[PDB]
Amino acid sequence: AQVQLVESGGGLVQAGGSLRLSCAVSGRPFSEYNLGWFRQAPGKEREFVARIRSSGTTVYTDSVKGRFSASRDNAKNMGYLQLNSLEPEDTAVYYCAMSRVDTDSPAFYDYWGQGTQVTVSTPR
Amino acid sequence: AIIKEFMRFKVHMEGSVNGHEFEIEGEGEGRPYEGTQTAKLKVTKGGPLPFAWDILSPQFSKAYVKHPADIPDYLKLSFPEGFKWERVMNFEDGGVVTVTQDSSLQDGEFIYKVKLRGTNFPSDGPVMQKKTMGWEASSERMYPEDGALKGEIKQRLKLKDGGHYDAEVKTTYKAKKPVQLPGAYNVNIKLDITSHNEDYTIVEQYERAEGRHS
Repeated sequence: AQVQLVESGGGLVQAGGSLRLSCAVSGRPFSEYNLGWFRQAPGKEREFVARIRSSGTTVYTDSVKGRFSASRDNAKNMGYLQLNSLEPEDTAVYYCAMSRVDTDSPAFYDYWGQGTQVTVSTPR
Repeated sequence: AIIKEFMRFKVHMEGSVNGHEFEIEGEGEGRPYEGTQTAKLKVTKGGPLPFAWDILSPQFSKAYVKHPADIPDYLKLSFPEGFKWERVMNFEDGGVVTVTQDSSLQDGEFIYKVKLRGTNFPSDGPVMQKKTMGWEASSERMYPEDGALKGEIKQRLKLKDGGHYDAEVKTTYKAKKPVQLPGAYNVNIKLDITSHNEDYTIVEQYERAEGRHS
């Protein structure tokens, strides 16, 4: 089969809540790859969120620092993005992508997941 | 968490068709963002029914429609409070089915309550004679109107003798609290009866539904 990245863990949650996104990787030696996370809200351009390098170090966009956490489990061929303290402005399709290039630019990523919808509502 | 990628539901329907009263209880599950679901329904009062199951099958879940990212998923956004819907099906031979429904969320599961009235089905027609064999795939034209979401379907039932039997269906969907309505689009639906006992007092269904731009 072909290389595949499959996101899961999205849904609809109220502001202040949490979701745990995951990305299951098949077809490559996952431990060699950096895993990046991007998001696209309707009407806006896709933007970098976070990445975890093959070395285990992490980088976050400024607007998510201290709220989102990227991790990986190489034995499970899985990357994770924990979304805490969610805000309505975090509503978007979230994508995982992988590359052996270390960068925040989407142009250098080789494989992309299909995306998982994250919707954060306000209570009424 | 309000809607997860896997969700269960429970459904109760009370109905009358050509004066025959009945009740149905059911349970279902599916993947709301993938647009797939199943249900198992049991006739609990008034069984066996003297009419075709197929007129009841579309009344048993539009929170499970896969939507493109740029089409607001109004019915998902209605939760946790939920939504109500009202439907009229006008069949080609003059049979009429009117349906009202309430959808809510309780302890992590969707709860559906359905009331149905069918009238004027001819005694020798395919509904009262149980001569139907499932729906063809449908495309529902969705559009905002009057602050609600409306849908219209030209629906087609297969007949056991090889013919077909049509209905014009109109539904109004209204969130309990105001949420963002979409523009006009289509929802493609295919509903299958996957198993049933001999007298259709226990029935299992599967539905796939996906929204697409016009």
